[PDB]
Amino acid sequence: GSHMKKIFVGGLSVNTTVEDVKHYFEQFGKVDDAMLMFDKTTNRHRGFGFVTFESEDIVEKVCEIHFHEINNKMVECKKAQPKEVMSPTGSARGRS
RNA sequence: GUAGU
Repeated sequence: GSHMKKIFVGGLSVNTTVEDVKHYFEQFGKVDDAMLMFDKTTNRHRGFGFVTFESEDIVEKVCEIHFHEINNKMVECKKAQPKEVMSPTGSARGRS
């Protein structure tokens, strides 16, 4: 459909872990899992990742806040787009 | 080191 039962999280500090994110988002409702975009060329993440949920009612609750705060830095939370947007027509953070 | 593994 139009969205996954998962959020995008962008602007993450280099100090912030996948477990920091997974334990943080649990304040709104139950978290299924989390992942950050790791690069083996440096062993750091690409400054963004994803968080999967128990319910899309939490995905909405979290996305309505839009700007969150982790390790004394701010992060942007958005609905995870359905991977078709990884095409060169949408990979520049685009929408249909 | 803000649009995927």
